[PDB]
Amino acid sequence: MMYVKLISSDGHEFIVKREHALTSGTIKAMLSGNEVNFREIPSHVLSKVCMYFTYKVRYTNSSTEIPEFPIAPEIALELLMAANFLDC
Amino acid sequence: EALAXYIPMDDDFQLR
Amino acid sequence: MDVFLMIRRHKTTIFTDAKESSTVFELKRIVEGILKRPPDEQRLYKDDQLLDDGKTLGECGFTSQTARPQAPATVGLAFRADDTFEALCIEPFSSPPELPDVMK
Amino acid sequence: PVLRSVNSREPSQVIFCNRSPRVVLPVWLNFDGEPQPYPTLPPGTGRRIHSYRGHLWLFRDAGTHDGLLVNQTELFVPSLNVDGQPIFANITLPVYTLKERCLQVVRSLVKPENYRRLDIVRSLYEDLEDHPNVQKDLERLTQERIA
Repeated sequence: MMYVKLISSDGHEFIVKREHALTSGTIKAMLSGNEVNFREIPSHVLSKVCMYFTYKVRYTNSSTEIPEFPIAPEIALELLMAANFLDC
Repeated sequence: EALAXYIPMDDDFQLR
Repeated sequence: MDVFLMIRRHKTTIFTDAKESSTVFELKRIVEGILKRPPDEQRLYKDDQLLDDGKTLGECGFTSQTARPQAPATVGLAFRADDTFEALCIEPFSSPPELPDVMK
Repeated sequence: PVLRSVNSREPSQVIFCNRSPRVVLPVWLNFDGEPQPYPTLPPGTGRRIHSYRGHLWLFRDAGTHDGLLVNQTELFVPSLNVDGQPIFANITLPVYTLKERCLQVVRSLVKPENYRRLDIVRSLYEDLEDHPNVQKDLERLTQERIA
């Protein structure tokens, strides 16, 4: 099982399955040819992005009830910019 | 001639 | 079903998933593959409770309904040393800024 | 139009099941392909419907018009009931892109007149403004269908 390590602005390290990380168009293109610096994304945002990767892989092409992806109002603007940047 | 959908007077029910 | 987890130590967080029926020991094997410490050098926690190697994740309280992809359950991780004790320590994430006036 | 109900006049019992956390608006495409609203469904509720074979339905969040799926696809068409059994229309959330999901939340909190007061990259203003629209969705589905 291949994992990749994503680094946030505050030095938090997030280790996720490589297949899940390819949910990000940005990460997919970078690794289409591991440690990746995302020092512009704070840890409270990058943690939510990684949860999104898991959610996307689990529920895409699923026939079961899909739960809402929860976003707190106070993280919404930064998460929006990270999603735009990461293309997911 | 044209017959549109309609909802019979019944109670809704709860899921799960 | 699977349980979705965040295994956290200091400033490291591993996102992984495992079967509810799999053991704490099997979860340590996943951690060993990633962080290169063997199971007999790992301590896994649910909150402040040390998890017994032989129990399943379901038996430890991690169930599919409460350990979901979009809201994973946290497992604390500490490593052993030859002559010191490492206190379980998970560094918190950053805090968001104040919600803008137009969103209040 | 390409997307329209057929006036079959052949009854088909349907059960709308809202397996989403949203208030769901069922939208019937009439015989000229024009979208018509039907009574909304609260989250986690089901309702029996007297529909007709070959009628076309889509489902939206009632307040925002965010897209929803029905039996994992975009449109639902009743067929003839086999052995008196109703056809189920299981309505669910799709997996939205993270971007679209963030846009939903921001739109839910901010009046449109205040979008451009937000401290975000400029390209996102137009994205916030381009809210979901059933007519545009029907144009999109129509072109996909033709291909």
